[PDB]
This record gives sequence, C-alpha cells and structure tokens, in this order.
Amino acid sequence: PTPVTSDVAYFQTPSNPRGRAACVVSCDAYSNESAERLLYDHSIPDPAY
Amino acid sequence: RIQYTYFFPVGLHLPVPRYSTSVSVRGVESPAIQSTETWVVNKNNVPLC
Amino acid sequence: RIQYTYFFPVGLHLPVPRYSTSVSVRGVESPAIQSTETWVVNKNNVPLC
Amino acid sequence: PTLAASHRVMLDEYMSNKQTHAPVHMGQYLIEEVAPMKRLLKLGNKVVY
Repeated sequence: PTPVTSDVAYFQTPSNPRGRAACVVSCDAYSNESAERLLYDHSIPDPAY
Repeated sequence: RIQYTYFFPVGLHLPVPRYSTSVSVRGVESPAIQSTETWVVNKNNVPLC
Repeated sequence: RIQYTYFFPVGLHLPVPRYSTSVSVRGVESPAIQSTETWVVNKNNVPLC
Repeated sequence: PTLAASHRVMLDEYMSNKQTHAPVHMGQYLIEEVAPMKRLLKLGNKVVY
C-alpha cells in the first residue's frame, strides 16, 4: 500500500520500492549507526530526491 | 541464470492541473474517470490486466 | 577539473498578449494558473523540482 | 542556461520532439540549454542530444 498522491515521476526511473534509496555502499565503512540514518531518518531528505 | 526484480505501479491519481501531450486520443479525457488497473506485457507478448 | 556555472529562472509571468507556438499541449492554456516551480534535470537523468 | 520547464508538459514536449518544441507557450516557458558540454537525456527510452 502506497498513497493515492505518490508522484509518477518516481516510476519511470529505476529505484527502490520503498520511498527512500537504500544504497549503503556510499556510506562510511564499518559504521552501523551512520548507515541506519540513510534508511529511516527524516531530518535527512532522500539520497535520490 | 540471472534474476531481476521488476518494480511496477497500479491505481494512482494525478494532481489537479491535468494535462496532455497526445495528439490522437479521443474518449478517455473525462476528469470523472478513475483507473483501477494497469496492463502488463508477458513473455509471449500477451497483455494481461 | 573544469568548473562551469549555470542558471535558470523560476516563478515568472509572461506579458499581456499571450501567444502560442506548439500543437500538443492542451490542459494548461488557462490564463489563471501560474507556475511556482521549475524542473531541472539531474546528472542521472531524474527530473527534480 | 539549463533545462528549466515551468510545467511538466514542456519538458515532456522537448523530449518528444527536439525541433517543434515550444520555447514559450501561453502560460509557461522553457529554456533550451546552451552549454559548453552537451549530454544525453534519457527519460524512459526517448533520447535528446
């Protein structure tokens, strides 16, 4: 389930099915807490958008 | 063998300033309509709903 | 590392004798709506707002 | 200057036909880029140099 007003411009480009990009390779190595901040925080707008 | 994952939407809305770019499409353009399905193309090129 | 600057405006308003050039776009031809955003293509070809 | 279409249609018309895109429509406008490097623009499978 996904809202009625999610934007279609997300859908022509390859991405993740969740609303946030989950690429962790860019994050710092051997840092678990800094890697969680990509996935779940919302003070940090998307690594894609 | 190589596995892929295929992201795919169905059943959205579009915002209020509705637009078009198509030259040749006649009937569909009513604002009261609402789409409840999406069509896919199979391996053997048969469309399913 | 050659470094180029760029620019683009946002939020303008065309003068009074408004004109047309294209043959495709339909739904935005009203003289009441005004753009409050522009769309700039990202490096990875993803149109941001 | 870069690509800056003041509505979603104008950027989707400059992609669909490079020649006959409107530089300025009735309400919105577009800036076709004049840049020292010139890229490919893949939005789906339509490509504009």
